[PDB]
Amino acid sequence: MLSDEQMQIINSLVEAHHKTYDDSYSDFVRFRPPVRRLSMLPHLADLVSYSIQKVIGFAKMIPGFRDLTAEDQIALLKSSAIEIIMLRSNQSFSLEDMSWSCGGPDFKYCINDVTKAGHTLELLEPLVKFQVGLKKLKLHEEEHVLLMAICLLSPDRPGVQDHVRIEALQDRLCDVLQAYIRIQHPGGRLLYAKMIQKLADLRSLNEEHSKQYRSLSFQPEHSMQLTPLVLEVFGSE
Amino acid sequence: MLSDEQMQIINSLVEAHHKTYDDSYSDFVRFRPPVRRLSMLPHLADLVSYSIQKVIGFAKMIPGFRDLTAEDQIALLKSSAIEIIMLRSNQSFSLEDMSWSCGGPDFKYCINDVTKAGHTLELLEPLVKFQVGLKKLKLHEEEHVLLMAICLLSPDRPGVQDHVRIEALQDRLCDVLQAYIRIQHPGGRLLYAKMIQKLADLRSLNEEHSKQYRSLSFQPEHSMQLTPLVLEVFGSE
Amino acid sequence: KHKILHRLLQ
Amino acid sequence: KHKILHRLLQ
Ligand SMILES: CC1[C@H](O)CC(=C/C=C2\CCC[C@@]3(C)[C@H]2CCCC[C@H]3[C@H](C)CCCC(C)(C)O)C[C@H]1O
Ligand SMILES: CC1[C@H](O)CC(=C/C=C2\CCC[C@@]3(C)[C@H]2CCCC[C@H]3[C@H](C)CCCC(C)(C)O)C[C@H]1O
Repeated sequence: MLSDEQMQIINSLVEAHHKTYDDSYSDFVRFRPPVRRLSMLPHLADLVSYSIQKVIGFAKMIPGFRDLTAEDQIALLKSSAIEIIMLRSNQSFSLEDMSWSCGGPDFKYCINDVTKAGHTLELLEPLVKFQVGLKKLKLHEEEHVLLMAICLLSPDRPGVQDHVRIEALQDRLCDVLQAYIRIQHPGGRLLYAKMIQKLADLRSLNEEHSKQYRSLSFQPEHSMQLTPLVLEVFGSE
Repeated sequence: MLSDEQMQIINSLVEAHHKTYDDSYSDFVRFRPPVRRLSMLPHLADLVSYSIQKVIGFAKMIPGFRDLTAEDQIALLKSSAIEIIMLRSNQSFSLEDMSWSCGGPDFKYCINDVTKAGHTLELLEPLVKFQVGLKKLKLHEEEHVLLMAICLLSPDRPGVQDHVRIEALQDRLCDVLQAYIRIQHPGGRLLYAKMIQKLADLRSLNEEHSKQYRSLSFQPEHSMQLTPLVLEVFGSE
Repeated sequence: KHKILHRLLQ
Repeated sequence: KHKILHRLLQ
């Protein structure tokens, strides 16, 4: 049996996700349209920028994240943003297509769309693979949400200062996830391990993205196409 | 009778305008769509950003602008960009509507559209008035192009260094314009004066815009919506 | 340093 | 200082 405050953490985390996840993908009509040079860079730059603001809204509602000093909140967001975006994007990923179906027909990004945004297959191979791995875990909503919160509250990120306080939070998060799986997820004897390995894979994707982004942002004809928030979060300042 | 090199300057300037003015306004479908908060800020930010790249392409083809040191070319563009955009936008302005008709129906910006982009009527009044003034001058293509080149080559802008070299160019430009009007524009006895007064009005619009932009860019929820080139050109660096 | 993030984080 | 303008100006 799960605890009362353990249940409170799941309830507040699920709600945070519902407030920051638009199941209708309707704000996508407000981005710069897809094209198919780097034809898909503008639309996917706007996608990432949009998603960063959702990830900040989610983080602001994680219990206790708000109580960290503003520096630490920046250091965690600056380094985990891309990982939480890869994490939440599983919701729109489909094993049936091997693409991300975000509502309408023009907002379905398969693998060839994403190469036209300036990224090579040495990022997209590990990325698509990661998504079918995470999709095969058939995670409950409660687990998908907890995994994002635990990826955010990692002390071992560049620039964090209160390693101890952030570590408390993250451990409080994995107690809940271990209890939840063990008590509410039949056949999850190995699932929590499979999820921690997913965080490991995410770190590897972060590196690959950070390398390919560095190349994309040192040529101004491309960084031009990026948004100010994307430049800020992925900038090295 | 106009001179040979005078005619060469008009020919090369008209061509520069044709290479950097899309009479089909077709790249407007590639901007963030209009909405009607600051609903029109994204689309009009993308409009200005687009136009800045056209103004740079035009400048790069003004005879002798290319031969200025890279600093001076930046100082002229950073201060005159908005004036050349107000100047070229006369082409899409219509006395019949009092709006800017840029091809399709959603790219027709009347005065209420432009207030939803974070600007007050103390900029839009002098702006719309300016446009019907410039529109009533029925300028030849040759004159409209020369006026942009003369607004660009003004030495009295912040940060210019070779005041003498830039002043040579600008005077070479007004000799052509005075000769052209006097020789090819029937009933232009007063027209060149009316055009120099238009440059004066442009300086006043520049100030008003620079004041309202400063307010818009000190609040990050709005500067966020701007593009990197717009931040750079209108930034104070 | 980080103008936008500071805003978004209230 | 002015990364984009330098590019656009070749
Ligand atoms: C809610 C909403 C929906 O579920 C759909 C989502 C999908 C997210 C995806 C799949 C498509 C590819 C990108 C966008 C990827 C998420 C980030 C990794 C790769 C992406 C690409 C290469 C960006 C390059 C831009 C940059 C310059 C920053 O490198 C985002 C999610 O927030
Ligand atoms: C080729 C093409 C076409 O002819 C149409 C053109 C029209 C230009 C106009 C009319 C509509 C209003 C704006 C966009 C104005 C030109 C610039 C002054 C006011 C504009 C607005 C307030 C921007 C605020 C954005 C900022 C944050 C920079 O302040 C641009 C021209 O390049």
